[PDB]
Amino acid sequence: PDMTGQLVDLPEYYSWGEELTETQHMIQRRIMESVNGLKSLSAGRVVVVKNQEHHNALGVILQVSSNSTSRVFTTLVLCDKPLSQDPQDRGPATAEVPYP
Amino acid sequence: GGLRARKLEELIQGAQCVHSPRFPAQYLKLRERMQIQKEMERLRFLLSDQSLLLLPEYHQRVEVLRTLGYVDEAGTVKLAGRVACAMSSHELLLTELMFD
Amino acid sequence: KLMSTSNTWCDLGINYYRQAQHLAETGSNMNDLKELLEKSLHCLKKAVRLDSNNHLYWNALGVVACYSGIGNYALAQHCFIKSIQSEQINAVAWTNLGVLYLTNENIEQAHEAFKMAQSLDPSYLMCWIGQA
Repeated sequence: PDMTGQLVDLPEYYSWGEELTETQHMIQRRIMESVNGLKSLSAGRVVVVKNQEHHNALGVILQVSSNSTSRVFTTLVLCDKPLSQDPQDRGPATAEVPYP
Repeated sequence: GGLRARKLEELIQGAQCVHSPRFPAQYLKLRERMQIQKEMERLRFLLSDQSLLLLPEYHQRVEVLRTLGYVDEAGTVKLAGRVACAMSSHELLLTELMFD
Repeated sequence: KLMSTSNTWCDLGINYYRQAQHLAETGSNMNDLKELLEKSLHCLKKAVRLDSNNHLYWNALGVVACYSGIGNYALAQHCFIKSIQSEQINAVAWTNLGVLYLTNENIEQAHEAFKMAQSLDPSYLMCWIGQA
């Protein structure tokens, strides 16, 4: 490619985008790794859920299982009401870049 | 980590690539090249010598040998080394007793 | 005459060296054996140029070059160094440098050369005698 001009910072931006996520994941660990997170995680807690299903959809945890080893969260998460019933319409799309 | 994240977020919210015509293609191609280059780097390390668990202990042993007079710089055996070579047991102590 | 190889050239040079040595050692003459020594050098140099990657030929040239009748010490040092470079496991060449330095009042550096020689071969006689 040719990056002279409007694209000069194209590689460096990428690094800035990636490291934050790595840091965020580490920061995310420094959230669950703490004894205080293990105390806060209970009923009456709202969390932002990030997976393939929910993309930063707001959800509220109803309860945390007493067995704190396999912490499975029964959680109410908002998603679009499904106007379909067939998995065949789902297909791979453009990889969502982390934008500013 | 949080302060570096804050600075990266501040810089990212001013990026010039976000306004470029060719932001997705070049950027994804850079993603691909860096990922492949990184996997190559790890692969080369797996075939190298630093992977060896005991390499630092070998280095420390060579230093202990060279501090006594048994090995020249850059590892060539001296006369004391060849004496402790052809000895049954307690090579270091026995050759030290002999020289003393 | 009938099979021209390097080893025979080197051996012929050493033989001429021995003949000159015997003539001098009986005090029978001096300066009337010059042609014999030049012939020995000619043969040894021919052997070295025929195959210049053999420690033996360089070492033989060095020993002959420093004989009392020739007395060319610079060439001798050059030859011993080349012999050492050709094959690192070489007690003979190191001990020959030790002798060369020791006769020219250089006790320290000769001591170093002898030390290297015995480090490479603990049961070589000349290095131990030089140390004594």
